[PDB]
Amino acid sequence: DCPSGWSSYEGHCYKPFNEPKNWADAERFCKLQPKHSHLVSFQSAEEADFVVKLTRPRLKANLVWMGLSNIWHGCNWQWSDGARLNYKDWQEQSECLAFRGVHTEWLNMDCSSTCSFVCKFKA
Amino acid sequence: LEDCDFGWSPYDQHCYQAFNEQKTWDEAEKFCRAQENGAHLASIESNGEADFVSWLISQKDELADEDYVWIGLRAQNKEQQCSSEWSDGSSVSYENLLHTKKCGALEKLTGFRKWVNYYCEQMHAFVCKLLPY
Amino acid sequence: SPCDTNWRYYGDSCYGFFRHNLTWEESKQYCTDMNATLLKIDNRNIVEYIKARTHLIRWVGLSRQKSNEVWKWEDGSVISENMFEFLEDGKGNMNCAYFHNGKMHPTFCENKHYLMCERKAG
Repeated sequence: DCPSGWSSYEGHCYKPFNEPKNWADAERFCKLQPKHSHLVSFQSAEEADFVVKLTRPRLKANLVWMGLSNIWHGCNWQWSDGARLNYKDWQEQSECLAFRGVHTEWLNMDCSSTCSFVCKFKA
Repeated sequence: LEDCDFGWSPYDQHCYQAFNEQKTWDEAEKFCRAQENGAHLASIESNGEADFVSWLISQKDELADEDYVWIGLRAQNKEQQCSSEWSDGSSVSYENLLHTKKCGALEKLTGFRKWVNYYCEQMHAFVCKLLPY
Repeated sequence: SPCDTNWRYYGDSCYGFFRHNLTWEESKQYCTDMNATLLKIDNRNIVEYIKARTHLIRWVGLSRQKSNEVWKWEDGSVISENMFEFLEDGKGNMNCAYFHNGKMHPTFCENKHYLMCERKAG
């Protein structure tokens, strides 16, 4: 099924970890798991409902990393007048996505903050 | 230049005006269009213009204790957020968003120069840009 | 210094820029209504000042009293030889000139453009 500690849903194995890491450290932690894994992704409402069902005993309420980083990077940015975005003057900040251990809603956070996370792999 | 309308300030081939009225980004764009010829929320295409727009705003005293000032930057977009794949490499299908930061603004704390993505439905002062005519 | 509201001082002259869309002759009339003259441009130096000041098409005081004759300023003087470099192509029946972005262009006198006037600083 799934090794010890891991839960099964829809052909995949999931594990929460309640120990605060930044987004980048979290992703690599998952990577370096005995079964190589990634930050949990959501492909459906039902899967999100299942993962918060998992989180709730374990991780309540901590903010929990999901697998989305640099969420405001590759937007198709354009001037309203239709002039070229040639000169560029951005800030200096990277946002990543998380949810509370208790609800399905997502929250944009500075990637360098520290919370908890869930790993996921295909079985 | 000088061939600007009253209320408008020249700089380099364009006329500019900061309006202290607080509008959502969209309301600001529409307001600018309606100060026709073809006026739009400002585009910043250079260091000199950034410096100019920044000086224009600082100069407006009614502006005001104001955190943000809309400019004409908006993402196109199209999804609810811009990261097109999860870290596992799969594409972003289901999305669960919530206010989103898909419009660009200048910020008080950053000297009205550096650009900040910010929530489009937030009401703020804005700068329009126009081609003399 | 010696100039008034809406008139800019340069050299020994006061210059006024007016966004009234008028024919060449109507513009001439507008200027003398203010005891002024449509602009004379007889050197490169004034070229650069004017193009600094505006980038919109504006009539200047250069015209040829009949088609295919010599180009003359308001004061009746003929455009200096050095200034031909700044006078662009035209047709024989284009008798009046406007200034735009550092060049003078011959065009139909009955067309409408913005204008500028000049007075001696006093």
